[PDB]
Amino acid sequence: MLFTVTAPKEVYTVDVGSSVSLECDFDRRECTELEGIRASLQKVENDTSLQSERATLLEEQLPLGKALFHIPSVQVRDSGQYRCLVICGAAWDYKYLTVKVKASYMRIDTRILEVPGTGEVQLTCQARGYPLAEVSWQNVSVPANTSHIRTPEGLYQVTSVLRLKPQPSRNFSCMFWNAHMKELTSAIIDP
Amino acid sequence: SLTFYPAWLTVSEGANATFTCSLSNWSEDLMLNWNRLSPSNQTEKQAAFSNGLSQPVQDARFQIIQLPNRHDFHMNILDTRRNDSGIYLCGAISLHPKAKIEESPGAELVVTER
Repeated sequence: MLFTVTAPKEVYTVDVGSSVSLECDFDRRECTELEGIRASLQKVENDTSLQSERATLLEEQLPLGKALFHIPSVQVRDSGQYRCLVICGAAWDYKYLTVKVKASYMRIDTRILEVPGTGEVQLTCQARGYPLAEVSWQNVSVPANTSHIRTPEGLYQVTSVLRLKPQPSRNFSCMFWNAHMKELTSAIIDP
Repeated sequence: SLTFYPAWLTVSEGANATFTCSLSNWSEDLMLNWNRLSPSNQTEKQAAFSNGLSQPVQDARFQIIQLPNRHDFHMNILDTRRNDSGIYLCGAISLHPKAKIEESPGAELVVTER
């Protein structure tokens, strides 16, 4: 039989904590025998394509020529390459699908501290998100020190610390640029 | 384990080109597909071999012939055209409840003018 599978969407970008429904369409006129259809999803890891235990096939879409695989509350460990596989009788086909994940650097914790001795102030912004953000401080010529760690859930915790002599009536704004996702977020610190 | 070779092949248009897909283990439940990669590296099925029969998807110039040792297969493109130039691979799965998609490395075809 002339059985093929197509993937209407090759790359899915998903917010951490939200679901994804990965789709592959298949040829129903060459697989009229809906009884012997076997649709499955595999995640590729260590160059090994093993069946996914996160995804559920929404089998109510099968009669319509659509294999839809639902993954709830997507995490960083769910990102990467998948294969949707459909077997109908003595024929099969598959397609690759990529899941990219995102977590907005939306909660930014701030701190202000006076640095004893120096007369300087120390200002800190810290936020978790995904992929790795860069931080800059708006209209400040003094360089900050920015670093990151990974959280147990796979996010980046990015912390930026600026130390300087505080200027009169001046607020300081730290700006997180999540480049891969084209998102800017920011917090204002009033000393 | 699958190999697909020669890792690159160059022929003039009109030539009947051959890649060999070689399996570490053949059994008659296996279904063998010959795929082509798209510009975004998506797989696209060209032809299949199962139950002793080669079945092209949409172009009958794509033929799969199982060789007498049952493990090696000739993946032939008859009457090559410039538009056949690209990357190809073979893939196999069994009909078994627990089956992994197995793929060979890619191999490149370049079909030149005249």
